[PDB]
Amino acid sequence: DTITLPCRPAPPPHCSSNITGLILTRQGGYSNANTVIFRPSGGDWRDIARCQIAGTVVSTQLFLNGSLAEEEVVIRSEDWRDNAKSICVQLATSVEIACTGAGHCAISRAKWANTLKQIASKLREQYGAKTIIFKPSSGGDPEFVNHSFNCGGEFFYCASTQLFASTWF
Amino acid sequence: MTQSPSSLSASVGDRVTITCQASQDISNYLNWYQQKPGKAPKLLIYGASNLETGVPSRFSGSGSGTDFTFTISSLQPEDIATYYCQQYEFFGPGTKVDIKRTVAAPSVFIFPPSDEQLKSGTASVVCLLNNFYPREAKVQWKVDNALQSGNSQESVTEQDSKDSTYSLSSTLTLSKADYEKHKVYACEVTHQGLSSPVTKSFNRGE
Amino acid sequence: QVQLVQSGADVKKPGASVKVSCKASGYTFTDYYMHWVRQAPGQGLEWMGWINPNSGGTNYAQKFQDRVTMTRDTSVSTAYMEVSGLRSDDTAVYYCARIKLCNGGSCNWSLGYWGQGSLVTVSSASTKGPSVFPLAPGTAALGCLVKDYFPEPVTVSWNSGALTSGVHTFPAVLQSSGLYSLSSVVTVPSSSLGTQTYICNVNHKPSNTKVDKKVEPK
Ligand SMILES: *[C@@H]1O[C@H](CO)[C@@H](O)[C@H](O)[C@H]1NC(C)=O
Ligand SMILES: *[C@@H]1O[C@H](CO)[C@@H](O)[C@H](O)[C@H]1NC(C)=O
Repeated sequence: DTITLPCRPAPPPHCSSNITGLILTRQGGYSNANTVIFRPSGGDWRDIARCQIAGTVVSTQLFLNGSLAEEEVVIRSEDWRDNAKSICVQLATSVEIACTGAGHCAISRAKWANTLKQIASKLREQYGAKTIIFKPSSGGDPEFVNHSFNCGGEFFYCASTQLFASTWF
Repeated sequence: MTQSPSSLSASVGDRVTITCQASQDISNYLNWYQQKPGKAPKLLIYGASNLETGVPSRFSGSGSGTDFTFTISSLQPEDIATYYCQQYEFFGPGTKVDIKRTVAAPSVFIFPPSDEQLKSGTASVVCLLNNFYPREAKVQWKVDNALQSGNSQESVTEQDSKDSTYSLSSTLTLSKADYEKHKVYACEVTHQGLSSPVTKSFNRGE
Repeated sequence: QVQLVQSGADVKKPGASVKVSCKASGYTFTDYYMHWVRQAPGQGLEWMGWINPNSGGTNYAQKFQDRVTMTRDTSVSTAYMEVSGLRSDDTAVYYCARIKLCNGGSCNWSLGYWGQGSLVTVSSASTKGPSVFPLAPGTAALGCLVKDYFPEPVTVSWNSGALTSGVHTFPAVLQSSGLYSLSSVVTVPSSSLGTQTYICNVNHKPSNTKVDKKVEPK
């Protein structure tokens, strides 16, 4: 019913936001299968900055309280062929993220599964009739391997491995 | 991706053309590398047509979309290397470019086993072929006028970057006991530059 | 000024792991991603992945996913690449490389700078230092036979590098017993025999041995 994100420290309820987009990295190399793998961005604050779709919330991996697209999900990249270029996703409908104040945040599983379906449909326009698989972050530093965000003078780190574990046709 | 040809030989001053094909329209985002034996690949061309800083003008590249070309206008002997095209993470199989030149006969040397190696129970007999062309040569080991086959190993150097020749070594390995049971040790060489075979021999114990 | 200095050669057991380092100098380490590319003996080039030194993020080729770990140390501007579960087909030279800005933006994968490469051999054989024997001699040929060592490579110099012209160091051959062997020869004027001393310096870093071998006539 919901997807849970373990956070540290514990974000209070007034930190609840609307997910308005995210930023991805396409996995490189030969595929030996008709699939394309996407993970949270392996970049840094510059990939997020060139997205130009954030609002007033400093965050990695997911964009909170930002601006939404006007018609449908829009994906933008410098070079789609370049795996070292991050894929910026701007949603048309926001997805509520609610944190309980006890140390975890929750996202509707039906709403997120609807959102990834729209994203996977948009990536297939750029990469063809291939299976779209999202996987967790490949690794990195805490504030970038986790969905981290600022709220009320404090910086929180939320693991997102439950948001990126699905296969779509 | 794909590269054509897989290998080619050319004379000094010749025009060399190498073709690389991409599966998708990459515009001009193509790079070309030169890899000399024993060292890291070296970027020569970027952006399909741009030359890297310091690269001589005999190198150039062209193409756009899927079909690209790499061109050495006048081949020099230091240009012997394997050439790779590259788009993003994907490298082509490489084209190996070597040089054809005039026929050069091999100077042959034979080396008996050192008495120091005989203490370990083994004897190595060495036959040297220095600075020849073409690569094709045949080295036969003859012990008491008997052709040996199956107990020798050859090693050839990469083509010399100055004079475009090759060197070859063939090592016959026998046991010390087997070594003292024969007298005459010889290696006979057959090469295009030798009107007749050359045989370098020694007598054990001399 | 820009250089990438990698770690030496290494031998590892099948199924084990190996960790390769690559230290950067001459530029700001965090301004360029680090790429890793390998080359099997006599074969082409294969990219394994990159690492962002600002964030630690990585992107591996699917062929190496869940098998290779890339990390960095900014304080000494060094990148690391650890490959586990090694198989015989992992024997290769492992390169670190970074790009040079394209002037116009088409060179996000133009590796203009490479390290010297790290030869990693995957076998169960024991590291073994070489034995060094002389190949005793108007041109005369002489040389040194370097036999029974493992793994590769062995480096050869003559007269501490003062003798380079006429020097031919042959590629090593794997003998039937599973050990490596090579020869290094030099052609010199026959008049110099007895007057000029000829010494071949054999180095085999994997077993940490240096041999200074003077070759004399019989
Ligand atoms: C998300 O957006 C809706 C629509 O404006 C709004 O009613 C709701 O309060 C927002 N939720 C959060 C947590 O900001
Ligand atoms: C998002 O907006 C809501 C309502 O405007 C606010 O309460 C919440 O704190 C915001 N999120 C963050 C992370 O500041």
